[PDB]
Amino acid sequence: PGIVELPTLEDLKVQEVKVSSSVLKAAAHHYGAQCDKPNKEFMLCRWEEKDPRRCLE
Amino acid sequence: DGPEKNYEKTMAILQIEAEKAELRLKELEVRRLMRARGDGPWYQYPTIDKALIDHSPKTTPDN
Repeated sequence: PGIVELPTLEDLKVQEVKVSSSVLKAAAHHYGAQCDKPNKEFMLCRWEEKDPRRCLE
Repeated sequence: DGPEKNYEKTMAILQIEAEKAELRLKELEVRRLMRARGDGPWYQYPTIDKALIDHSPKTTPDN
């Protein structure tokens, strides 16, 4: 009953961080407060827009 | 007493019975009607109140 609209793989070819888990955890505290503004914007979108496809940008 | 008493009194008896008779016929029709459609005061079978809904943000965005 419709189309499950999915984004093309083009916009999914975004640079991904290549670091082991401990690297994230070690600098997690020094990462959260210093990159909060985009992090909050994305996760606000996740809870507000409620749809994964909306917060791709 | 005079026949007027019995005449008028029986007229009231007929008036009361007629209204009662037509009301019962209406009652069976309405009861049938609103049982089916359901858009009536009675026969409103219980549902779940919307108040018991947690609108607080969950731990997962997809909600």
